[PDB]
Amino acid sequence: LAASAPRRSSLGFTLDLHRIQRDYIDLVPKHWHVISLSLSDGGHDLCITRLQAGQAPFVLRLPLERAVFDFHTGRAELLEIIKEINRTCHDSRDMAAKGEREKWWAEREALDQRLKELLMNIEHVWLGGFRGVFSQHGRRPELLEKFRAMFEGVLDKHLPSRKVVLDGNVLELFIGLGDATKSGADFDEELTDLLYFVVDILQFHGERNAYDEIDFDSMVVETMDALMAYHAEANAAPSHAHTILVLDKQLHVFPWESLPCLQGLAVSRIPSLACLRKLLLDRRRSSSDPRSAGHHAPLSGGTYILNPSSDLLSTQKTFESLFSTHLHSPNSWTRIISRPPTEPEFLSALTHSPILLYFGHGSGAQYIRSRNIRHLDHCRATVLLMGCSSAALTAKGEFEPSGPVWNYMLAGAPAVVGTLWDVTDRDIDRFAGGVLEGWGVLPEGCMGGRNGLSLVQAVAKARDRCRFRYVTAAAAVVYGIPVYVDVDGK
Amino acid sequence: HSQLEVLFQGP
Repeated sequence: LAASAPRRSSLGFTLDLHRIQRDYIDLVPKHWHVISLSLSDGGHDLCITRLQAGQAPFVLRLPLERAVFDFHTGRAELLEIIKEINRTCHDSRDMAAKGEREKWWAEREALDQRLKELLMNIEHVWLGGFRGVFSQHGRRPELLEKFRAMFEGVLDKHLPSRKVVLDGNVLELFIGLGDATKSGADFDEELTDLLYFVVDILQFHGERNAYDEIDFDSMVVETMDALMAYHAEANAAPSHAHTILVLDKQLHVFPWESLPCLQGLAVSRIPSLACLRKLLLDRRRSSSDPRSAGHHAPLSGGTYILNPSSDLLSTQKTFESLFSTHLHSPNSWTRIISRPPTEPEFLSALTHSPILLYFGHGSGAQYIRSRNIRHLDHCRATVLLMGCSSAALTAKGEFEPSGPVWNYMLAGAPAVVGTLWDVTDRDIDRFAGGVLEGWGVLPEGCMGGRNGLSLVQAVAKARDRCRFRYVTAAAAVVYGIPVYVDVDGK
Repeated sequence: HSQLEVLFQGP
């Protein structure tokens, strides 16, 4: 029976995992996968669990220091960067008054590069050759069985062996490294990382092999050629994949979606499997197909709240006419502009509108008490909180059960888009316009026919529109499940 | 259900 880890498989744990698979994961659309990230009690290991309907669960425990840049150090650098980013947002008006807009811009460019580098280093050091656990590639058993035969050959040739069989999930890590036939592709370090893993799994399960007696570099070359064979065949004969992250309390502050290996891919977060299951069982079908897996929100009857505190003039200017022309006039949207929404107005929008667009400061919590979002029979609205730190993490970067996002999720909002830290009006508006175009709320070309990406796909693509991919766009995240706009729906 | 607790946070 196939080994997947360098440690004892505990029967109670495996039973629990199989019960979770049966009662939660087997309801999840098969083209979606669920990945949990947490730290070991020690803090030394990143624990990754990958779950998908019709697939065996995969549990990974990655020691961050297996090769200084430990978790404490990475998180500290992230929080310092965020603090400096937030400060550039608050000092915008001030710097402009001092005639120093250029130095201000340069500071933001420098922070953008610093955050990019941190994410590069996380992917390189922490994930290393395991980054493929995040791969959205379609599984192809026939191709995998070929790769298995070639890879088992590599082991026979270079190990002694001169017995333990690997789970397919371990082999999928190799496949998940990416297209090996790409010009300039170099997986040597990654492959080394995974070959150590395989030797360790073997060692633990009774097939011992000394590191110094293995020619890893020869194993790397042959494995890469095997992956080139795999990907050559996969590319020759060519999904709506979505990833859903479940994150431990201290890991929401990390912009996972902006790691090199997740950039541009459709990724959302969910607070718990319980929240996931609730949202799935509440899904609305399209008025009229992998898209049938999502929640379908009618375009008609939304609410927008634009510049509620009146000081976001640039934002009002950017969207007011577009929203009038495309939403309020033909699609029966409720318009609240340059005045605060009342709490009853806000609640009524959550209850009755399929889509709520909030273009104001923060999460809007200044306008609606948390406890009344919990009294709601149902939060019908998919909610876009296009504002500074609208996810409302604590000063220490923690995601709390009392925060707005948890409250919306518990109330049943199909999705909530928000920001992990402070962002400028101009640059988050670029992102927001991108979301609305890609999602199909606005026509293509508005911001410069009609697209129909899921909200999650639209968020991932709209990151491209920001001047700063990291200082701005990486703040943006979506909690919930894929939502599609139903243009003719009611 | 210790490494699985991350899946069952909150209420």
